Amino acid sequence: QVQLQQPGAELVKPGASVKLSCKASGYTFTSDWIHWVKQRPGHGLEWIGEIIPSYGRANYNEKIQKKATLTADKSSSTAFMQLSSLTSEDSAVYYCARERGDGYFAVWGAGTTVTVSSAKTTPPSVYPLAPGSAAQTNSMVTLGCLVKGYFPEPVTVTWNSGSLSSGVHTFPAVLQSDLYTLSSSVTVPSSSWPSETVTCNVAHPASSTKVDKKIVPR
Amino acid sequence: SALHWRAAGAATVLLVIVLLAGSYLAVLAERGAPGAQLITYPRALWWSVETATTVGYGDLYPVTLWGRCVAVVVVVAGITSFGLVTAALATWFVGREQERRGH
Amino acid sequence: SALHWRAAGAATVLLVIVLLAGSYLAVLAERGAPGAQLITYPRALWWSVETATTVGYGDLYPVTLWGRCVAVVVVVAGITSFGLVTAALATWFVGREQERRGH
Amino acid sequence: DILLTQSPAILSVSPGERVSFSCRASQSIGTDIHWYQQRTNGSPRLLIKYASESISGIPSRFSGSGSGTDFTLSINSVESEDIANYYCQQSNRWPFTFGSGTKLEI
Amino acid sequence: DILLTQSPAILSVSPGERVSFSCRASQSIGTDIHWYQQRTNGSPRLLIKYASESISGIPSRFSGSGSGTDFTLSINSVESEDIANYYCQQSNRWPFTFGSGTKLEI
Ligand SMILES: [K+]
Ligand SMILES: [K+]
Ligand SMILES: [K+]
Repeated sequence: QVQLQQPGAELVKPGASVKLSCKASGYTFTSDWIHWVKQRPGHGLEWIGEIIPSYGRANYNEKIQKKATLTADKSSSTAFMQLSSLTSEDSAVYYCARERGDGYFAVWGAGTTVTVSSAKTTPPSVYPLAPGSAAQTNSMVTLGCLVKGYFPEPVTVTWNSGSLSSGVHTFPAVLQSDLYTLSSSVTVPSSSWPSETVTCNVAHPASSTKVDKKIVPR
Repeated sequence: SALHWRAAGAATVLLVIVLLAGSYLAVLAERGAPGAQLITYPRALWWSVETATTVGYGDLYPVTLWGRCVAVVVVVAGITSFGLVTAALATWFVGREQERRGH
Repeated sequence: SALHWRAAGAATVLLVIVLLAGSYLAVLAERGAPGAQLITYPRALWWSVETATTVGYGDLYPVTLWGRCVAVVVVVAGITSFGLVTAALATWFVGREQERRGH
Repeated sequence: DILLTQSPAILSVSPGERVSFSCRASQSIGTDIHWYQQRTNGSPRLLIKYASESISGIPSRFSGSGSGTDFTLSINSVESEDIANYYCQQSNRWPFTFGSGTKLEI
Repeated sequence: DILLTQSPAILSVSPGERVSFSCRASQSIGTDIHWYQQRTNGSPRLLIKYASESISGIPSRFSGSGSGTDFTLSINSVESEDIANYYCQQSNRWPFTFGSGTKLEI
């Protein structure tokens, strides 16, 4: 099961300061090191620093401005990273990984999308997307849902609580006046709908909101 | 049994402990020092064995103060322990030579 | 107490002095020789410890005649001092084994 | 710091072909290189540790080779599921570092 | 002798930006590099010893990084008082040597 758990998102105002977490589980040795990696949109992986829980000793990537501070709660097996005085440059996905002291990261967390912005958290509006009565149908049918006007990223769109995976496309959001919008599509055999219900689940971490929206013919 | 054989045994157990603690502490002292190679446990253990035996391969060595301190403790424990065995073997030989002299 | 324990102690104090003097003299002998690395005191001290214990890391060594001479004195003092401890431990074992023989 | 160069940045291969990703270190690092796979919006996944050791759960078509400064991650007969970014990482000298990555494109 | 190359010779940065001075040695020298600051008609002042160790009395915005042959002196948010010449110096091998220097220009 998930060995490393990180909150999906954190919103931070310029100059502010957030504390990300990383709860671990599974085999725990005294030799384990917890690392933190930063990935700005588009760019690659950047090592930030490390910490060894069974001692609290931490090291940082000194080639970059030091904005982090690592600590660890041995009791709850949780690693913490204190980022302070952030700017647009500090917005990115922060992964945490576990290293058995032998050089490689065997397992990584899902990562926390940190967004530094003055904006306000805005849950998304999920609108169904079913074909019009004039559109014909082939051996397959294409349905979708419009996750619109949310902030900040990200949003996890699933179909039938994960049951449907084949035939799904979720497009990259787009920013238009401090509010993101994206759309996800799903395709099933034309015969299977709407007899076999089709629903889109939309979780939005920054506002702790997960909502459903069944897709019924117009 | 005799003191010298117990001491030899003790020295061995102790050396193995220093080796392990030494491997762990070397990694702890070295990580954080640019250019350092004594940074993963498996090789640090190889390094401690190398050190304690003074084999001198030169493939790994500490670059920090604390790492060097850990190195001193390890080599010294190794030299001492092997010297202890040597001394124990001498006691054995000296004792047997006295017997062979029926005295 | 006994001679062997005093000698061991003496040898240790003496070794530490050779180590320090050796660190200072190595820097003095080496500075002025192009390519030399034994030129700052902190590492020269690490070098003398390395040398006296014959650990063989090979990260530092003298390149001048006087530096090499300082190296000989240091390693020899180290080999001798550790051999002295070994000999002292043998005297201890041999003495205790005689006692264990109620003679 | 150890520089890890991954070039070319993008690889165009045809379905079924044999692809080879390159990783060049700025100095000799034995076989202390590790390969990660990252799919669109997923997190990194260890594919190969210490240059050539297979990890459990990874398709047998993945392998690595090299030592010193030149490393290679190979995929026998690529396929849609392999489409992603591939990063190398070194643990020879502190601090650990990552290559800039190469995207596989079918 | 160890050659210490400092290039570019002049750095043009805007007030508040993050600047990075480069120092490349002709051979590997661990972290045995030191950084000095010299203002117009003043004498050199130690800013960073052994590649990354802060000196007492120096603004926290000054830092250094690197090891082997590539070294960097960084200044977070430059400012008028930082305008000057910056030299690197090595103590790995005899004789000690200085880089040719880089002037910071705002
Ligand atoms: K030796
Ligand atoms: K050697
Ligand atoms: K010996």
